[PDB]
Amino acid sequence: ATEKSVLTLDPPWIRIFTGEKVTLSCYGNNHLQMNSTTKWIHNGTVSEVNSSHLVIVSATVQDSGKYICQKQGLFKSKPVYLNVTQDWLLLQTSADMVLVHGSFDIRCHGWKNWNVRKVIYYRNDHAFNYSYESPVSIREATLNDSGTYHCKGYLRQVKYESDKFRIAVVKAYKCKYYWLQLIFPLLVAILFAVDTGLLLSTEEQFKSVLEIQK
Amino acid sequence: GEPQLCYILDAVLFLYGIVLTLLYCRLKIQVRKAAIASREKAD
Amino acid sequence: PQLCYILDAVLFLYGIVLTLLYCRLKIQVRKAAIASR
Amino acid sequence: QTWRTFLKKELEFLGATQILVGLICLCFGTIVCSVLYVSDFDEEVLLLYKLGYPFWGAVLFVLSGFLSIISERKNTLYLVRGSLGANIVSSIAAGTGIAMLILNLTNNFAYMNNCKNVTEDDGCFVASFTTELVLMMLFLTILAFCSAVLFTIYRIGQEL
Ligand SMILES: *[C@@H]1O[C@H](CO)[C@@H](O[C@@H]2O[C@H](CO)[C@@H](O[C@@H]3O[C@H](CO)[C@@H](O)[C@H](O)[C@@H]3O)[C@H](O)[C@H]2NC(C)=O)[C@H](O)[C@H]1NC(C)=O
Ligand SMILES: *[C@@H]1O[C@H](CO)[C@@H](O[C@@H]2O[C@H](CO)[C@@H](O[C@@H]3O[C@H](CO)[C@@H](O)[C@H](O)[C@@H]3O)[C@H](O)[C@H]2NC(C)=O)[C@H](O)[C@H]1NC(C)=O
Ligand SMILES: *[C@@H]1O[C@H](CO)[C@@H](O)[C@H](O)[C@H]1NC(C)=O
Ligand SMILES: *[C@@H]1O[C@H](CO)[C@@H](O)[C@H](O)[C@H]1NC(C)=O
Ligand SMILES: *[C@@H]1O[C@H](CO)[C@@H](O)[C@H](O)[C@H]1NC(C)=O
Repeated sequence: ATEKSVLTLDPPWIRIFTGEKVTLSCYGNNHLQMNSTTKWIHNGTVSEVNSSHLVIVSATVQDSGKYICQKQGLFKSKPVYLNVTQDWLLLQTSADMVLVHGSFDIRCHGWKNWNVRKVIYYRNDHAFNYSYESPVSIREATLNDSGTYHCKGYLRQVKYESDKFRIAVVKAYKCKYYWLQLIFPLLVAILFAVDTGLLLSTEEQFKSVLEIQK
Repeated sequence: GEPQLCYILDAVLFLYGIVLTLLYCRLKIQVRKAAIASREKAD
Repeated sequence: PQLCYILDAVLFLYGIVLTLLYCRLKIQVRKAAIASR
Repeated sequence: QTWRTFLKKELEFLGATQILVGLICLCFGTIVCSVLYVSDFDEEVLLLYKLGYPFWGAVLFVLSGFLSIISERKNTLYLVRGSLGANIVSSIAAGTGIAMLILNLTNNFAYMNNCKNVTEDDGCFVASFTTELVLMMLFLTILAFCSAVLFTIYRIGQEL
């Protein structure tokens, strides 16, 4: 039976700087039989790449978008949203949406991999951890971890503040087509309105024929 | 846990609505046939 | 969740009302047909 | 005279049922094509919404039901054969739709088996929505096939 595919990033940071090298690996148990090519979709466009690992030596602004990988005989993998900016300081995150009791890694990175020291991480404009150089990966994330995050650090000896990024830590209610869950209620409501109109017409005709067939 | 209950609820609601719509269509057809037959026979 | 629950409740009330009305109308039309025969 | 006497109202009732089923199928097809026809989702999960089956089947059902309803009023004493042929071809259409429906159902069952956390992403959720649509369309197609076979056997009996 066909299996699901998964896409991994090297480095796993979904936010990278311009010109950085990122490798996208799509191994979703493709070894069911023989080796096979891969299908890559970027903004609904089938790129001419059919390799397991896609390498972007010089990431650009246009490289950002929606990335979906699919192996032959397997379903499409989960989409990955790549975000590339050109700021002095960036707050790289492993993922944008984290489930309950999940784990996600956050790291503050400087331009051209410059030395960054005395980094303070603020959540909802409130500092929660002061890290010298180590990442601030959080384990067992709860609903209280949802909010906006941004890291403020020192590039060489100059103070800089990274752009604010919103990370939503919620339950399994990922949502998107929950209004399509109202499609069945809307359809049955429309059907009941049609039935009510039919009943009105039926009772009017019944009264008319009662005055007729009396 | 939570979504399957509303899934089954919507499924049974649609089934009951379809059954009721078929019943009402049958009733409308029967009453129209009776009315037209009575009108043709009396007039 | 709660939205589809309250929608189900109001739609069940509507369906019960419609079923009662249909039963009354069917009884009336059956009595009329029996009297016609 | 069993069905020979029972058909007088059953023909109209099953024609109305066919019209209703066609209308619901057309509504489902339009909604899915307008909303759930993005390139991000895979093609195997949307097996029904790939060959134009919903629109074609809805059109055939609507045409057959309309012809049956018009013929039930004894219009020109000619539409009986046309309605019989339309429902005869609608029987094969409903059989093909049932085959497509069961294929989509088993594909969605495989996809849900691949899913582990029960709608942990957009793909599993849209697969669940697609299989709900598959079950609903299977029920509607069973009803429509019963209507078509009853109408066809009744018209065959009449034309003999
Ligand atoms: C497919 O969609 C993606 C978005 O997921 C597009 O990337 C977005 O557009 C450009 C990259 O070409 C980035 O620059 C920004 O463009 C906007 C206009 O959309 C402009 O107002 C800004 O000033 C800036 O120049 C944009 O940041 C990027 N989006 C993200 C979130 O990074 C991509 O271009 C699309 N594909 C094609 C072929 O256009
Ligand atoms: C991808 O990266 C871009 C950065 O290039 C993100 O855009 C940033 O979004 C935040 C919102 O959380 C913006 O902050 C807000 O900016 C407005 C501007 O008027 C300000 O009034 C607010 O008080 C707040 O500071 C930030 O400016 C914006 N950055 C840029 C360069 O436009 C984007 O959110 C990331 N994600 C996606 C999915 O695009
Ligand atoms: C992609 O396909 C082309 C043509 O089939 C082939 O020449 C190329 O080697 C493939 N790419 C990889 C990475 O194998
Ligand atoms: C801050 O980050 C460190 C990582 O060095 C981690 O051990 C700690 O639990 C985090 N939180 C606090 C309140 O220190
Ligand atoms: C989450 O945050 C809110 C407001 O910041 C607070 O009232 C609540 O107690 C927090 N949750 C827990 C479990 O402490």
